[PDB]
Amino acid sequence: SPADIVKNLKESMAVLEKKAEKATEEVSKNLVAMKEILYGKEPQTEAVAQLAQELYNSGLLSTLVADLQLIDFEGKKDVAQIFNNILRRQIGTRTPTVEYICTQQNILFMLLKGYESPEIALNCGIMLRECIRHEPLAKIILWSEQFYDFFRYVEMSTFDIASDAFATFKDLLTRHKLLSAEFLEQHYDRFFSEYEKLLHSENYVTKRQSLKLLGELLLDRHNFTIMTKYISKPENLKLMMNLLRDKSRNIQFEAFHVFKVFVANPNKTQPILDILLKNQAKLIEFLSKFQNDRTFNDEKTYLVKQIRD
Amino acid sequence: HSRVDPEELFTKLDRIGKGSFGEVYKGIDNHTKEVVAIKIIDLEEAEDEIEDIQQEITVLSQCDSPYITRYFGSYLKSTKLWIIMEYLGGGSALDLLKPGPLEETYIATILREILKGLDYLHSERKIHRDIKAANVLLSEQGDVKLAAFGVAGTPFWMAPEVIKQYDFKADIWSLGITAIELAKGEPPNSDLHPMRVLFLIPKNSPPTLEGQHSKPFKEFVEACLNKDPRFRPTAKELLKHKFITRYTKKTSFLTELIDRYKRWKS
Ligand SMILES: CCN(CC)CCNC(=O)c1c(C)[nH]c(/C=C2\C(=O)Nc3ccc(Cl)cc32)c1C
Repeated sequence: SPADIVKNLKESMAVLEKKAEKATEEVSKNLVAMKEILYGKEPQTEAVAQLAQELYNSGLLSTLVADLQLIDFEGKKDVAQIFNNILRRQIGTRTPTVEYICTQQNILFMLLKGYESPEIALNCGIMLRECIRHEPLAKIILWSEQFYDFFRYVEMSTFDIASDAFATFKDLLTRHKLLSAEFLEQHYDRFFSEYEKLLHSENYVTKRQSLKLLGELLLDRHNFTIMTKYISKPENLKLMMNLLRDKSRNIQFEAFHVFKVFVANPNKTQPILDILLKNQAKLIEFLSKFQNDRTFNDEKTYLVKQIRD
Repeated sequence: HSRVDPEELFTKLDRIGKGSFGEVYKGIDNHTKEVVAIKIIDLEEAEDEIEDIQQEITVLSQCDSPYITRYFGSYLKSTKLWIIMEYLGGGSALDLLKPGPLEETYIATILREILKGLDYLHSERKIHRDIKAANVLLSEQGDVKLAAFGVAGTPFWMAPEVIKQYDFKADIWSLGITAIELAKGEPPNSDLHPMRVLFLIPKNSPPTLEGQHSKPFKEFVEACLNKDPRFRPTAKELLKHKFITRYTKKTSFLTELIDRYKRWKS
């Protein structure tokens, strides 16, 4: 019975936190036991419901995530599968697990802090990227101060991680569009101040990844107000024009896919127009020789037309 | 920790894998002072939607077996990605063939450990995609571990169903070619052009172990080399085969081949 399995795993975890081993053996065997309940010979419809209800009442979910470092390798992988499975569990038009995590918010903050610990950082991302698929859970993190810790995680110089914390960073700003647009609308000044540092980063991956996301964010129909405020600032145009030049090919290529938004803007401002005319000629020539192959040039013509007019 | 140039903790020394793998060095961790194998891959356009690189990395972080080369972590400064992994100073199985031929006692022992490595990968629903003697390495204690790069080609060890377009049964075929490679020193149709081989594999009959070798050996190769992937045994069934179950020599017995090479090169 699941009720016995939960209690067996709950008591063994309290041992870890020489004479260990026995607990590690019990923990490993009980984590597998839970997995076979959720997956199977096909998982039983009541076995998963007896298990999930015992996970809520015992608070084992918050326990496993907290003491995740103490678990063995295969165990950490099993915890993720057990966690993600009950997280998707639905009862009609409701999702009981999500409603539970809303009551236990530290479970989200514990997963987020997991990026600072390499031993579990990869696992803490697989579970985190599942939670933010649900809007109530993605909202807690988005308006939290721990969300700004992502700007530190994306340049953590640990490649296997870092990117994983960036995939979560994109999924928070793109999945729930009405939720993200509301956040960017209010936290515009602070977010883009932090985001500007990613575009001046000494990291080829980080710079081009942020440059790609920046293109998607502005172009999205929900972040229209954010876009119009971005393509009106003089510096934002100066930065894109600078990235169009030296260094990488893919970077100056993606700089083009954000620079065109400034030009396509039918509601230009005087400070944005004084820049396009003081550097009037050079753009027309640079675009004609802008590189240079198999995609594109139809846009490189309409832009010239705009700067010419 | 966190935001630090890879050279601050890992230093480079020589250059193993004679240009074979994508620029791999021998190095030590300045803190633990223990030896590791560092692979550096350029990123600055070279490539740059080579981003799926995480595939090789994410899978490597999911691989935990004493029969597979362990992944310690990857670091990057801007360009140049450092991939640190386990160090095996016993060389590859191909390097143990350079001194001379191998007796069936050693060959049966090696294939027993390769199957264990394949048993783990297939159970994790992962495919090695490139099984050969070059990718089979040994430590100094004689522990046989498979490679790492490519887990999820190289003609001669290919399966016919792969060339026509890579289910895990293809690794069994590549193992069958390797079985011949361990007994001949080279795969079947080795002196042919690799492109011609790609055209002959799906059309012709599967290769066969010919010569003065035992029948359980010749039956083992026959079992793996089956043009119908459905008839090819698993990595668990072959661990119970006649050729494998006979010789029960431990992995430490493979230290003789390690020593034979370190004297050959003199
Ligand atoms: C005297 C060595 N002899 C002639 C060169 C043959 C052994 N070759 C090596 O120098 C060598 C060494 C010391 N290590 C390796 C390969 C290693 C290695 O050392 N670690 C490691 C991890 C993962 C993978 Cl896929 C491959 C490797 C190779 C090819």
